[PDB]
Amino acid sequence: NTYAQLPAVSLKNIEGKTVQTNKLENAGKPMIISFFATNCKPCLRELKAIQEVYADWQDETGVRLIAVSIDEGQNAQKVKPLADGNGWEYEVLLDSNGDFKRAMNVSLIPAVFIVDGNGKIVYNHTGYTEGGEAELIKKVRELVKEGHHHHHH
Repeated sequence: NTYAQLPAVSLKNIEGKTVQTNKLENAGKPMIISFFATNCKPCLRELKAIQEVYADWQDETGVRLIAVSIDEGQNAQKVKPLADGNGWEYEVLLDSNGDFKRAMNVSLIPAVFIVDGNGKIVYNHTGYTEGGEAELIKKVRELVKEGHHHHHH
């Protein structure tokens, strides 16, 4: 099991398939969910920074990024073209209900939810706004240290 400890909400992925967040699993690797609007660039401070060093992070913890649209499906139709145009190397989710943002509470974007390798929510940082990136990598390191080699101590 490696979900994201998400509420029972039905969302739409890039494939146009109805995926429930409660059952949302990557592949046994930790996940970072970035909550962002349907038209933002500098607001995606974490997403941009992580994107640049994304391979390094995958190299280590193998963490992936989940780009989720805090909008409705009709408006979120612009999220995926953003992903393609900008050059995002991760999964993108479109909220087709608009309740997912409410369920996780998006006080201020960007909102960061980090999921541990055990598929549980380990870190939350909503609306850090600049400088928060430091905390992103820091928690990543926490996961690395917890991942002991061939042992748990």
